[PDB]
Amino acid sequence: DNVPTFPRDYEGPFDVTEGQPGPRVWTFLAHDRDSGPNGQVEYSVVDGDPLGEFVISPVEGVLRVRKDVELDRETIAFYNLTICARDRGVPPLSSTMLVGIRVLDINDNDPVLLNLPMNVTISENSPVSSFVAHVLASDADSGCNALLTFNITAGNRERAFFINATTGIVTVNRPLDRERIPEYRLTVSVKDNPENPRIARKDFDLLLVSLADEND
Ligand SMILES: [Ca+2]
Ligand SMILES: [Ca+2]
Ligand SMILES: [Ca+2]
Ligand SMILES: [Ca+2]
Ligand SMILES: [Ca+2]
Ligand SMILES: [Ca+2]
Ligand SMILES: [K+]
Repeated sequence: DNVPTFPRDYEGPFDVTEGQPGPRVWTFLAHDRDSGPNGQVEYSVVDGDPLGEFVISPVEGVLRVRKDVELDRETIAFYNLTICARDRGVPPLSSTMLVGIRVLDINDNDPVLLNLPMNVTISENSPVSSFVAHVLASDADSGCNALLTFNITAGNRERAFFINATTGIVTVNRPLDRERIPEYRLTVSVKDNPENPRIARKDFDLLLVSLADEND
């Protein structure tokens, strides 16, 4: 009896995308040129799959995510599957290899504003470029799917404020007068920036800017 041997001890990474129902990954074969039962190789996933999401077809050697099962990067981002090939000799001989599965991200999580709504109070005489607020956000995705962009979508009368798209820092953009406009109800919007902007997700909320009185 000869042991069934795999070409490589590790093969990877194999890209599988989250949200994708039961996809094939790849075929994995052990070499074993014995006769009869000493060369009947059976395959199985023996470690690394704690939620039961994967299976290898016992004769063909095709690893897949199970039928009707979708992977999720936010619960598990990577898998190290131990594959076993065992013959039907006595004793049964066996070998194992490792398969790395990288779970590729989709944009399946909205950004969230962390510190809005907020009410800020500034001098009516605050000069252009003065600090108003620092808007903050998080996103559970990775890569471009969690890269966040800010902008003011409503209530920014006579272009009176500016927000840096990258940082989320709101500053004064024009001169202000309390006797013209005492209060600004700004709608600040944070969005992610996926490859395809048709699936971009957002969060909106109020930044209220109230001007304190001064001389004239
Ligand atoms: Ca064998
Ligand atoms: Ca997910
Ligand atoms: Ca996202
Ligand atoms: Ca995701
Ligand atoms: Ca004034
Ligand atoms: Ca005044
Ligand atoms: K929200």
